[PDB]
Amino acid sequence: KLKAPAVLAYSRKINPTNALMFAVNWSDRDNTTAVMVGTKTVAGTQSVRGNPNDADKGNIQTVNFANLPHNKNTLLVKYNVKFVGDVFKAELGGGEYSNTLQTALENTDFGTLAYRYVYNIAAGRTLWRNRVGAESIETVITVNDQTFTFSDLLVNEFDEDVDVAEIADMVAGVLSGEGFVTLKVEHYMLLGEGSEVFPSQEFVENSKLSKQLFDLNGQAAMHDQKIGNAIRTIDTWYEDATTPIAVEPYGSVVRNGVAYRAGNKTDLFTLMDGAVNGKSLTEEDQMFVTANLIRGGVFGG
Amino acid sequence: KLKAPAVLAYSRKINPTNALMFAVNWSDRDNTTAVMVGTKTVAGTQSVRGNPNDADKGNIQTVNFANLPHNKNTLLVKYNVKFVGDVFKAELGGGEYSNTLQTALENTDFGTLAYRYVYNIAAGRTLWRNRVGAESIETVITVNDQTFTFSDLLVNEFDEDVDVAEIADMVAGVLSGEGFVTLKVEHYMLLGEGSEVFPSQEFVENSKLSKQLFDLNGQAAMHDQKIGNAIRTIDTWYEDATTPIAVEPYGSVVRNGVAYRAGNKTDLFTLMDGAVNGKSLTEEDQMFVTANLIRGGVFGG
RNA sequence: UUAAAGAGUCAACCCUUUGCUUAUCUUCCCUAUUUAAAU
Repeated sequence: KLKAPAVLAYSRKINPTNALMFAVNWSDRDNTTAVMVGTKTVAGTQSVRGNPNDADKGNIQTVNFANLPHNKNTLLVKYNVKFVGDVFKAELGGGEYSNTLQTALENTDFGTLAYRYVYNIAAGRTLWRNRVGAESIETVITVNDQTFTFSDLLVNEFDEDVDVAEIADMVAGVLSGEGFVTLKVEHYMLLGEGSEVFPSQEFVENSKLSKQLFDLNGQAAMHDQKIGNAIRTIDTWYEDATTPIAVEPYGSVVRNGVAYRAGNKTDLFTLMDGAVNGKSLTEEDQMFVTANLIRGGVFGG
Repeated sequence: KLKAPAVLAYSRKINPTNALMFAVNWSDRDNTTAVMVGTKTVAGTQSVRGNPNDADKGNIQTVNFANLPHNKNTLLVKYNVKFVGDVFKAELGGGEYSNTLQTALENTDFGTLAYRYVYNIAAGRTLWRNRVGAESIETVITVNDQTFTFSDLLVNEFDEDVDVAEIADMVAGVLSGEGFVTLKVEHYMLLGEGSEVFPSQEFVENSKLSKQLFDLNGQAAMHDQKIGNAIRTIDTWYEDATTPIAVEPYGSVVRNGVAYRAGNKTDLFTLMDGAVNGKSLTEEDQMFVTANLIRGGVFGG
């Protein structure tokens, strides 16, 4: 039956870095200034479901903030992304299962996956809720001593483009067996003077602060996993629910509380076992299996 | 019964900026000068109720003051207000309850909420206790390269006006779903020569200073919560108590110690449960549910 | 209530010897977000 080995895992083939935020002007984007974090204390009422009696009591909280300087009206977010090859190479286990999985795969078209991966960056999906309130977002991508500038709208409903396709074919060739390529990504906004920026939060136990933000040497930054999550939001190949989601086994959104691709014969493990055991798959299923194999994880139990 | 989910929260759709104050002249409002704070020491008596034996002793305090310079006679306070649509969309949970609430809503008119939000800024209600002492108040409101000047009195008893409608119509157009609109607000006052100003305070524990003031780089300013709270004081929609209060689940004023809209079959959570379960609400109830929904917070448990 | 009765006392060298020891891959993966006037 060629069952999967008890220990089986894959590495991460898309490596992002921690994004850095700077405050620049629209016409003076050469000189950059860092953004501090700080800490403030606020007061408010107690509006909790189930306790009408204590609605007249106060509430004191300590939080962290992040905003642009009042003399600057442009936010610049810069980071680096690395795409590496050598896909279908298990790090733990695999002497027959991995080879059969590779033979069943690699007939798929990496062009669509590569185009969507680059489009998620160029259109401006990698940057989170900071998007709102901006009248102009400019994306600058540097690779192989060749710069590209994008002002593309319509973050959803991936459309056709000429500049994105040029990087797409470059990424597609690297994905199906090559060395590595790198992309330097910069995002420019037009939020305004004194506007609020939303860096990444983190899990913290009980302390003196109720909301503390992530920072490096006191400068507001964003986690690399958050940047990576927005890149792989290309799972459009299921029955309904447009505005797609990230590619994960049992493709689920914890924030919404729903779990698509449940136990109804559409699973990563079901398709993986089916691919090696005789019958092949369709194009969309191959697109999901390859995209989920580019992402890492442990596949065994 | 379609009970609320465990996690359910909505973001804030109105974004105020930290208002900054400058000292200018009545007919020379072109050039502006910053206002400092400094530190002073004061002396007085001890007035404590219930302790008459120690009323003959002194009292020394160290505080912060802020007054406009002796060469100016007017204060200009400026900020920005951003309105963002995409209401009736919960970022924390909600696939059926949120959708049912969205379906039950938009049967009423956003025009009243849009008119009131603009009128609160226009009348000068955003200006705090420092209103007194000035015989003339001016407001300059700028949006889409179109400036308007306001000198309207009677902040209470919302009346009809012509220029307010030309902004309220667009605000009603942004509230029921589209992108962002940013407005710039400036206020001119006539306190006089050497009059003391009243910037925002902070919550601080025991230290050498008994009362300090919020300032950015040595310049007195106001918290964004102070700016945003005065705008939403539109709740003229219950049994009594004219001169309304701000919208809040179990709307209470900790300053007065009384809790309006208490457990008397009029609660925001009760209206949310009732609207989705068959029988709808009245126009005023919808105008309160929507007003509380525009404001952020978490509703669940 | 097998009731009634009764001095165990004295004295002491445990000494001597010792090699524990050789080899080693912990790997893969990840959205913490949602607000509020200083008493």
